[PDB]
Amino acid sequence: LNLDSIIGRLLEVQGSRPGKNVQLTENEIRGLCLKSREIFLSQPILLELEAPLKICGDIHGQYYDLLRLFEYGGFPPESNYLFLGDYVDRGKQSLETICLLLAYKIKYPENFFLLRGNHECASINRIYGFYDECKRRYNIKLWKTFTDCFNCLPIAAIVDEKIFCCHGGLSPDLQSMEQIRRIMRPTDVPDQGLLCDLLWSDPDKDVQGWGENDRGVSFTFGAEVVAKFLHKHDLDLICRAHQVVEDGYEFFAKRQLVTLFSAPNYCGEFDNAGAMMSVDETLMCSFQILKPA
Amino acid sequence: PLGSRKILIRFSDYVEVADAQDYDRRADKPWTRLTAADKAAIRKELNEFKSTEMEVHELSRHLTR
Ligand SMILES: [Cl-]
Ligand SMILES: [Mn+2]
Ligand SMILES: [Mn+2]
Repeated sequence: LNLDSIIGRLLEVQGSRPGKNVQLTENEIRGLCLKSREIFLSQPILLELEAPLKICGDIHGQYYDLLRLFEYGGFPPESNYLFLGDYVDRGKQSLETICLLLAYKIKYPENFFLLRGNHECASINRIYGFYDECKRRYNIKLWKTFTDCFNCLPIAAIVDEKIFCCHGGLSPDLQSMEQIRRIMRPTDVPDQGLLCDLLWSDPDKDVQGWGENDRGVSFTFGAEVVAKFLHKHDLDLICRAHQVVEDGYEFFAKRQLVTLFSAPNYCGEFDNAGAMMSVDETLMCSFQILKPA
Repeated sequence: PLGSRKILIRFSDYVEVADAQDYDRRADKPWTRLTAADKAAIRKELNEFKSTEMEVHELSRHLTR
């Protein structure tokens, strides 16, 4: 795998006017999928990470915004990164986005990590853009190759035994972390149950306990569910993504949960900032914002 | 190990703010061109795809209610 060449071509478009494509060969992309999949399967499904670390939320194929976030935080290996999922769909350049993220996972496998979002599953990204982008620029078989790779992404991470990270949220069925660790990969994301909830659930300030979810999938959870979960597992913070928030980050339940969304001006339809959370080695957490002007 | 029962996290009073690039992020919305018959076909395509070629461990859901 000519990995350095691939990263060079992906980064070559930094000085370009947004929208310039990077058309790697199909075989290079398959190589990124195959080698990253092997690494995902060799590492835990519940990651145990240590700070310093940069944590990013949704990207949704906004590749030129991803390039600016790395400029902001330092390109690997200058900084360590945990991404909370939703690399593809909705944006103009999902293929460049996932290829750069997969290439950096292969290049720096102990310092660069990707979680699974709800858009990293066949049923969702068949519809919301990634399949169409694969088919237009390559072929359907390549989308199936990505699906196999996505089916092996890890599901959650714990930073410094204190920050629980996943894409969506909590689950009424999540009593022990061991329940996450026993999940075998590759796996699809079912339309209900523990793995679905980790990728799909939402906090809600108006709900007591567990409520129905307006997406028609999973649940909402209230502030006391978060507090009880943090206390039982000796955790300090839940870090999740999954929802567009005006400032790029948004606290819930007296800063016991934070939502991160890293795609500014999302889809060209929202006026939102994108944010990353930087965790230094003393567990001081700070927010870096990319705001529309 | 780094765990403990004491609260260790802190949040900084400073927030770093920088400007996003000014570009057109509007993208094509192919799913808006799908009819009902289109969606029905795709559901069957996905069904066949998962039933016959997507490798997994036949994972699925638990329930008790
Ligand atoms: Cl596994
Ligand atoms: Mn989402
Ligand atoms: Mn969304």
